Amino acid sequence: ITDGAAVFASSEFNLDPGQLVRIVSTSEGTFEYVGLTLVGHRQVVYVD
Amino acid sequence: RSLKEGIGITVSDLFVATGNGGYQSISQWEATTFLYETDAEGTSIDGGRQ
Repeated sequence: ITDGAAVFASSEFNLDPGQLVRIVSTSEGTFEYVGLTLVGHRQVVYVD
Repeated sequence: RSLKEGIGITVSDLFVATGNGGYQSISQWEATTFLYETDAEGTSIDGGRQ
């Protein structure tokens, strides 16, 4: 994160049921509001 | 029975000729099988029938 902007950098990795995704801030930060939204891909499946 | 050994880079092949005629291609008329080599972290490298 820099100047209120950010850059993403990472590889891919599969996520499975039960797994827990975590995020932490290494250093203290102050602001009014920050919004972070990721993206995933899931296979469409019908159910009952 | 030309044969590969030790997964070397060179692939097994057969080229046969007489004094006059040129060498014939054998793999050109074979049920060759490739693989779907991928850099993806989730491997889907199938053995697609070439």
